[PDB]
Amino acid sequence: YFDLGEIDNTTGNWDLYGNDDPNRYNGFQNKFFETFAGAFTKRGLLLKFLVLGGATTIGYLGSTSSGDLLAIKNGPKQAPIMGPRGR
Amino acid sequence: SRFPKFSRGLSQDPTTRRIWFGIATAHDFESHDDMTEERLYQKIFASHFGQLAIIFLWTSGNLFHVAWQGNFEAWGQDPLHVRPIAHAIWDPHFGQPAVEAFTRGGASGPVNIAYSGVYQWWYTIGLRTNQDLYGGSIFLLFVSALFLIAGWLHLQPKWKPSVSWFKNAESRLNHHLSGLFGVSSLAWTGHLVHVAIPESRGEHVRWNNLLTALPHPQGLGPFFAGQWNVYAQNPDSNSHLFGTSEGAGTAILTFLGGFHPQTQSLWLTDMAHHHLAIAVIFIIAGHMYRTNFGIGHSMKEILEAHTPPGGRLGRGHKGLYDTINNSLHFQLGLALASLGVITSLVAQHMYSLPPYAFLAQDFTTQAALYTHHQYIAGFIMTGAFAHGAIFFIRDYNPEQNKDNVLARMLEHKEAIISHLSWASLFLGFHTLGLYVHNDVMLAFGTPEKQILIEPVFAQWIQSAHGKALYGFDVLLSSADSPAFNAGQTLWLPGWLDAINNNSNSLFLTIGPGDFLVHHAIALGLHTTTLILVKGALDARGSKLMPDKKEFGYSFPCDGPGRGGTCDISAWDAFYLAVFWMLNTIGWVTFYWHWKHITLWQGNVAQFNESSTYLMGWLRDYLWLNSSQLINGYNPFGMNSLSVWAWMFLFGHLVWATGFMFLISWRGYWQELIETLAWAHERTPLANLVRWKDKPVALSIVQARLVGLAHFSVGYIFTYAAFLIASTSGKFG
Amino acid sequence: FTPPTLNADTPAPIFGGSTGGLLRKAQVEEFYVITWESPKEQIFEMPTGGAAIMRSGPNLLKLARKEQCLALGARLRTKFKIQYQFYRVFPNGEVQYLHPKDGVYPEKVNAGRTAVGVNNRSIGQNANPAELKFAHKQAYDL
Amino acid sequence: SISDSQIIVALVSAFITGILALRLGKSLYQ
Amino acid sequence: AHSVKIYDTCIGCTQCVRACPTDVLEMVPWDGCKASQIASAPRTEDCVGCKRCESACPTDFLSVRVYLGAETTRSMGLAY
Amino acid sequence: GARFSNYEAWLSDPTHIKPSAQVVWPIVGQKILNGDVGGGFQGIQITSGFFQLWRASGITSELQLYTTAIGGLIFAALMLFA
Amino acid sequence: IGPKRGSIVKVLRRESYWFNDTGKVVAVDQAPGVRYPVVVRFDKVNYAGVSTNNYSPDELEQS
Amino acid sequence: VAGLTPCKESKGFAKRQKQEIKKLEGRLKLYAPDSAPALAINATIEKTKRRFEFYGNQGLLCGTDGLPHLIVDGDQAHLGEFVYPGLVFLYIAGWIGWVGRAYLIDVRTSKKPTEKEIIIDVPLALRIMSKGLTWPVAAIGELRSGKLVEKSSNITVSPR
Ligand code: CLA
Ligand SMILES: CC1=C(/C=C/C(C)=C/C=C/C(C)=C/C=C/C=C(C)/C=C/C=C(C)/C=C/C2=C(C)CCCC2(C)C)C(C)(C)CCC1
Ligand code: SF4
Ligand code: SF4
Ligand code: SF4
Repeated sequence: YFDLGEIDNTTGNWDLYGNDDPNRYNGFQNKFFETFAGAFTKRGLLLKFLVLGGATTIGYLGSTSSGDLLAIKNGPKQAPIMGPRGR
Repeated sequence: SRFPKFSRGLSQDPTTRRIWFGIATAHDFESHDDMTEERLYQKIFASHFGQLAIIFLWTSGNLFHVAWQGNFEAWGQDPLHVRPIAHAIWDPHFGQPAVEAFTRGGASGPVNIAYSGVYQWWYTIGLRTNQDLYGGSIFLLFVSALFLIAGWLHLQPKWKPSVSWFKNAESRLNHHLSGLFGVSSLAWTGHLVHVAIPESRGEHVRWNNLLTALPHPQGLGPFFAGQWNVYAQNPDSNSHLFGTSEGAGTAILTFLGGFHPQTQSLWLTDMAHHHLAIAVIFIIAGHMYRTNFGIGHSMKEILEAHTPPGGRLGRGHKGLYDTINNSLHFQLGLALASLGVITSLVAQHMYSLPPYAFLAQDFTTQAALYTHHQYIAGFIMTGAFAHGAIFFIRDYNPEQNKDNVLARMLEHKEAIISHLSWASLFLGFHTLGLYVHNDVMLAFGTPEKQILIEPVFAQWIQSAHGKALYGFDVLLSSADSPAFNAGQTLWLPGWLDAINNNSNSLFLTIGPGDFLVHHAIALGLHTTTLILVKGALDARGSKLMPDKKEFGYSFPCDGPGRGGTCDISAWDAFYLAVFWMLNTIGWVTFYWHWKHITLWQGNVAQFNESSTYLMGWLRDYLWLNSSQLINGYNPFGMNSLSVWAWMFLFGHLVWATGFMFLISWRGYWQELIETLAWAHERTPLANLVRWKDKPVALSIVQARLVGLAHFSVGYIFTYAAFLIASTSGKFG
Repeated sequence: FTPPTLNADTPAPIFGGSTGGLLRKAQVEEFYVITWESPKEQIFEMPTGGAAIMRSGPNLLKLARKEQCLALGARLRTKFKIQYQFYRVFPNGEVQYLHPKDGVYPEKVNAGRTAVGVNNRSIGQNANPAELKFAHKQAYDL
Repeated sequence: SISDSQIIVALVSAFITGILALRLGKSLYQ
Repeated sequence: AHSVKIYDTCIGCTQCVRACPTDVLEMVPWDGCKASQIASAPRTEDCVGCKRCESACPTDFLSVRVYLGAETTRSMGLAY
Repeated sequence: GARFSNYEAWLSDPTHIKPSAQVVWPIVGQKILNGDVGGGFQGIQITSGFFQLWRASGITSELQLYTTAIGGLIFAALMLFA
Repeated sequence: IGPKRGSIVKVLRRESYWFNDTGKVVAVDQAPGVRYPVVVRFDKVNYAGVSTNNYSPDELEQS
Repeated sequence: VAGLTPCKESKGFAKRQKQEIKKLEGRLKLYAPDSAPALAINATIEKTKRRFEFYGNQGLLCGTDGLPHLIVDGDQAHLGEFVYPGLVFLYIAGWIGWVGRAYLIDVRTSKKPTEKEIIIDVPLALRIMSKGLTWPVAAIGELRSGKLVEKSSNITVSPR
């Protein structure tokens, strides 16, 4: 099955599950998402505030956590276990 | 020009191998494209500076964690009953039993107990408070910063040194022996005398009172007047407590020998004299070669003139100076051979002659510190031999080395490989047959039918050292020898008291099990030397494949033809001998840890009856000491060894995971990844995601390396865990 | 020798479909088309895996690798007395004829082809790598 | 025990050292 | 990609070409053997590197020799 | 089972005597492997289940085991002949 | 050319399996331009299983 | 020698003789005194008592474990531990090495030398297995005459 007039159809370049419908939403739903997700578009810009915002948000709740929230900030609550040879 | 940019041939690779090999060919600077001599030596020089900066930024963080999260002052008050704290633990995955169980040493939270012997070291050297360790950490931050500045500086074109400066071996040896080994051991001596001896005697000598605290009652008067014995006049007595002024002496350079009776460790006055001796002899030995002033040696004419006239060595060492000086792999192999033989001399002389205060009493720290330098030394020695193989492929010129000793090694290389093979086979049949025989006799109810051989040669050497246990009475154990009478007023009153003690590890009482495992050790060194000498001397070629040099060093194979050429390369002999160093040092540290784990709790008869047969090794060492290892966490609860119980199981994962790369080979996984690539390319919603690197299986050399590294990580983690959990949970 | 032109009108062997066929390397990098003339309707083993009924006339088969064309081609040169040729097809539309280059198979010698990659020395007279340090040339290409 | 301000001195001097490590890694690249 | 080199020890036995699965080797005329032909590798960029030619070469030591160098999508044997 | 076992002793009471059907030769210390399996017998305790199989077959004496052994030898000669 | 047909020669070729080995000459090619005319048969095979190899007269001596 | 008491006067070696018969005597308590398995344990006890009376009479050295240790240095008291059975061994091992070497020379000068190693010629083998009795006089005799070793010009050597 080789054609020499359509090179994509004879090699497997098929949109197997694609659709050519232009739109199925309405204008009210579409204008809401592009307004809110307009500052999240650029890859270089989005990678900057996700690293800087992600480093702050793990250091905040890592430090403001309580004893019941995380056991490493609870500390010891009993007498320490003495090892052998008096150590 | 993609990653990797140093090799053009890997940048056009459209697969994942380009990502992999660029990590692994990253430091092989001479195999790079468009690559010259000057760039080679300058990149190696700046990589040395980065290595120095990493070492000093490592020590800075190992000092900062002791000064910050460790109880160095509390360990200084009582070094016998306080566990040394490495650093604090902040793990979000701990429950309350793990926080409550890892809180040791009187800390405020979960901490890690330091088994690196840094507390014993910093105590003996003079560091007492956390502020001194913090100042040392800031100082070594500055030193690593200076080495980063110097590494950046020598890559700048104004300060680039030429290859003729790099290949100046005479000036490098003179300033290494004079400066690196002489003025640093004389600097040391100035520390040990100014700081460490008065801190052992209670006097607080720091930088503020360096010029006022006189190290001797008459300082620098008897030094320049010749009467040096004033510096050995009043030594520390046997009633001296370490760090306190009571019971102390005034002499800074003694020659007592033996051990401090309270710490079971070497005397700081002896180590100060030791460093003044390996400082005078290294500054004097550093005035040997000719650099700029007419006097000295040319090592080329030393090697040219050292030819035996009978022709038994051929041309002798003619042409070897240019052979070492042009080949960086020869110098690196020589440096790693010497470094392995001295990292193993480090390991053998810090357990038997403990150099740091209260290091002999801390048992698991001593066990870690022996296993550390015996594994780092069994990877440094194998790197030496591997670099001999890389020298023989990419750096050995047979025209320049014409009938010298190095060419004559290739002339009789089958004799060396066959006689290492005979020695390895001899040691293997004999050691395995005697252990299996002793196993059969303990199995058959008759312990008396064992072939037990008393190691009378090494026992004769111990009696030559002064051990009166065996009663040989030849020299230093008999009073009629001239060596004893030359030593009995000078160093032997300390040495004989240290060696006739049976609680220390100085020249332990050896038996038939020690004989048998020393032949296991000789088997391990001989077979590792067999594979490595075989790789180094069949590096250029062999009778199966004569053009191994033209295929590089680490090539996979040569195809299924001519019978089959799997693991034919010299890298594959290095690969097969990493298993042999792991087995060798496993036998060595098994013998160390079981000879000491029976010494420390007293019953040396358990080792004397059980080490002669391998069921004693399996049952009384591998099974008996692992009682509190694998009970580090239970269904009932978890102990403080739980991290050592996970790291033990973790080792059994990674080691066994290496088997996946060492048994299963490439084309199975290549067809598997072909099916996976079809599955990703046909799955709806996932076909949209593409790869840029074509998914391939791990290549053959990479497979052997990944399985070898997994084998090594599992092997070092299974034993680091077992060894630091079967001595630190059952102290003694 | 004038190279044969790919007709792109000869039909395919009767094949039920395989999952070993053309992946996305055909779509973006290359794929290989092998064309051969058949005596009759036979059954051959597909190099992607499976069996197909080959036609009674000329046949066209699309393959992904050059090794699949020789594995098929040596199969229908020994089991069948069928002369074959294959091509290399790129996604831009260029068809690169590959084998046999002179029209006669490379096992048989032709006077038109020239010696390339041939060394006048042996393996034992190859130079050592120590005397060829830091050069583009290696021990075998000179 | 060391103080709070000494941790600030160590973290700046490590960040200065981290810059000088970054400067050598740029020069080792070139 | 891979560099396949033919040396002058070849006897023109043709079995290196017959063992080749990616059509790298061809037999060119020569004057150094009884068969009056030597192998050559014009399509060495199509070489997978399998060394089937080295397995089929009866000359000791080998006349065809494959050196595994830079590996591309030809010499990796991929279909994706 | 016929000659080197305690099958009659095990068959008298099998809850206390272990099944054993292999006697070793007293040569090199391996005679400790002839353990106390019960019934006044020394030998390797077998785990192959032949004793319970012969109890399920109704075998009461070792003469029946010897007859089955020589019959199996006859059938082995028949398989070699075939 | 060649030493002799049916003679015993020793191989001086370094990369051969039969280096310093006794071999029997079975054929010498007298055609000019042949680099390795002397065909030497050996009692032992190599790893490829063959015993027939072609050597130049410069790589052989009579023994 | 080497801090080891002799086994005839070793209290630990006599302790192991006492606790080995006592282990075997307790094995004898659950058998009839005239039974067949009791004769094997009674032969085991007499084999044990013969063994301990043989080890003490040969001047063996016993350590603190009560076990006989071998001195392999070459002591005049201890020749039968290593030196005497080592010379007995090396004579037998050199017998194996001399009749296997002389068989290969005898089959290398044959019509089909490889069929005489899978199928070993027993009349050729047994006529030199007798000849391996006097092998130190034939190995050093071949060493002095130069027939033991081969010159390196006739030895297959892998290239450098
Ligand atoms: C007196 C002058 C002087 C001194 C101090 C040095 C100093 C040094 N040079 Mg240098 N060199 C000099 C002049 C000098 N050189 C001259 C004139 C030449 C010109 C030809 C060279 C050319 C040269 C080259 C080209 C290279 C060096 C390198 C080095 C370093 C060696 C590696 C290292 O740090 O290991 C430290 C080693 C020691 C301190 C010796 C220890 C010895 C053994 C192994 C240990 C024994 C110690 C003891 C037991 C351990 C106890 C400590 C323990 C408690 C922790 C070191 C900083 C290399 C480097 O790293 O570059 C940055 C390098 O590439 N130099
Ligand atoms: C291959 C190769 C290589 C390498 C090799 C190696 C790695 C080796 C090793 C080797 C080794 C690693 C060795 C070591 C040695 C040592 C020794 C040899 C020692 C000795 C000692 C002595 C002799 C001393 C003496 C004494 C004593 C004993 C006692 C008393 C004291 C005294 C001091 C007197 C290289 C790189 C070069 C390159 C080329 C090739
Ligand atoms: S690819 Fe693997 S199996 Fe094949 S020859 Fe190379 S190492 Fe051996
Ligand atoms: S390696 Fe394989 S594809 Fe390449 S020339 Fe040899 S046989 Fe042909
Ligand atoms: S297989 Fe070897 S000998 Fe035969 S034609 Fe090819 S290169 Fe020449």
